[PDB]
Formats: sequence, structure tokens, C-alpha cells
Amino acid sequence: YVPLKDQRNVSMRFSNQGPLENDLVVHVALIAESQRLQVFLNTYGIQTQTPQQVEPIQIWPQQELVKAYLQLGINEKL
Amino acid sequence: LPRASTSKEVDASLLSVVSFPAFAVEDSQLVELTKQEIITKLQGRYGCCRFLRDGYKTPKEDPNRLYYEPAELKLFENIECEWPLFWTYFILDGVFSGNAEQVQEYKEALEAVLIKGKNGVPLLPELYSVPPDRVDEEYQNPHTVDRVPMGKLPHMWGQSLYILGSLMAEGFLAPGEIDPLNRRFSTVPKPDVVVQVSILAETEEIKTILKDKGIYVETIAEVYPIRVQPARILSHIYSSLGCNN
Repeated sequence: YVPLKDQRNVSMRFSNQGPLENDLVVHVALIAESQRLQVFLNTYGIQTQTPQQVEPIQIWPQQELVKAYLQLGINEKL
Repeated sequence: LPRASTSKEVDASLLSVVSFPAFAVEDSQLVELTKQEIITKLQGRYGCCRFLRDGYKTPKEDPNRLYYEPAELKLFENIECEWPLFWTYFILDGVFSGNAEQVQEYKEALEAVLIKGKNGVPLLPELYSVPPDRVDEEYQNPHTVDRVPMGKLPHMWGQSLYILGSLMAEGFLAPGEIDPLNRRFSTVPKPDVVVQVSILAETEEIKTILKDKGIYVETIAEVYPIRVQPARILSHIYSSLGCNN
């Protein structure tokens, strides 16, 4: 139980901006797919980055996360 | 590019410009040419010299006296001592882009010139000085007489560079982390660029004259949202950036 004055920075229930406020700013990441498409977009002023230039970072599909979660919670005795 | 200045034929300090720090160069053929020239001209036995005819730390020149007299006939010829910093730059330069065998060769060469001090840790000497007695032989047989260490050797610069190179070669760090700005791709060619040109008429008479010959332009008016002025106004405007009272 939380009073009305305290509900300002609670996790999973209320936002930092307050209960009667919704001004969230969402980040987006823009990544190209091919070098030819990247240079074609750059010719028009659109900036995109090839997947080969993010070597420290990795991009995976949604099936890998599903498989990893499926790996969790396995017990052999029962 | 080929010559460091108008007075020095070649300087080993050009390596730093054309290596790990501050990649600013094009026409990689020039890079190969200057590297080969440096290797052919300045390489020695335990290191390389900064430039030809330097008398630093010599059994001559009367070290307690400055302002070298114009008597450099042969008193500073083929007796430039050494500087392993250009050697420790080469391993990093090779390991950066794509070279591996050069890295092993330079590491093997550098391990022989090392001196072990307290607690048994690598230490890089500054330079090796020629013995004061065996000077005549070097004039007839250059790069043949053994040398001895001389001067200070808590060289933080060379030691730090060698440590960084060894750490990078060990594989713990990637070349893409040291430079986040991606300065290692300066040798990639750029194909071409298309240039756009706009034509305007100063008054109605000029527009009529150009439309007579088939050239369609617009006068200074009719583009009210857009204004044109000479560049001296732009310079005067730019003369106010970063001002503090």
C-alpha cells in the first residue's frame, strides 16, 4: 500500500513523470542491412550503419531468446 | 611527405604520424615508400636513430657546452647512438591493421635488447652509447661495434607503448575499442561527388536576356524565404563564436 504523495518512483506500477502524466521519450536504433543500401540512403542524406560495423555488438532474432528461456528451469530428479 | 623538413633528409618521427596515433595520410604507396626508406636508412643493430648527424650523448661535442659550433665535418658521422622507440612503434603498427609475422619478428628482435631490473620486470633503456675507445673502427665498419647503455632509463613513454602493444597482441582488447571514431579506415577510396549549381538573375532585364537564349532562371526576388549576401558578412558573423567577457 502506497499513499498518493509517495507514488512517484515506484517500479512496475507508476512512472517517474507522475500518475497523471505521460511524456515518455523512446530511443530507437537505426541499422542498415547492406552496404549498397547504406550508400544509397547516404546519397539522399539518410544515415544508416551496416551490420558489419557494430562488431562488439550482436544482433540476433527472436528465436534465440525463446530457446535460451526454454533452456531454463530444467530439473532431472523430478 | 617523403622528407620531414627542408633540412632533414629523413626523420624517424614520421612513423608516429603514419602509425597508431593520428592516422592522417593517403596514397598508401607513399606509406610503403616512407616505411621502406626509414627501414633502409635508419635501421641499426639494437635500434634506430632519430635522424642523420645528431650528436646527443657522444664522447665528443663537449656536453657541458651548447650552440654547436659549425665544425660538424665527421665528428658526428655514423655514431648516432640508438633509439628503441621507433622499434617499439613497429610492433604496434604491424599488429594494428593486418600484419602478424612482422609483429613476431619485431617482438623477437626487441626481447634481445631488453634489460632486467629489480623484481625481474621488463625495462626499456633510452639509448646505447658507443664506447669512447672503439671509434675509428666504426668509421670503417659501421654498425659492427657493440655499444653500452647510457643515460636515464625510466622511460615511461616507451614502456607504456610496449605494454599497450603487448596487451593488444594478447587479444584481450580489440582495435575497435581504442578508437571509437573509426580512424583506421582512411585508406578506403571515395568514388566521386555530384555538384549542384544554381543560377539567378540580378534584375528583370537579365532574366529576359537569359530566357531569350533558352535559359530559365529566377530573379533575386520571388524567393523571399531565401536570402543571399556576400561571404564577408558570414566571416563577420563567425567572428563572434566562443566569446567571453
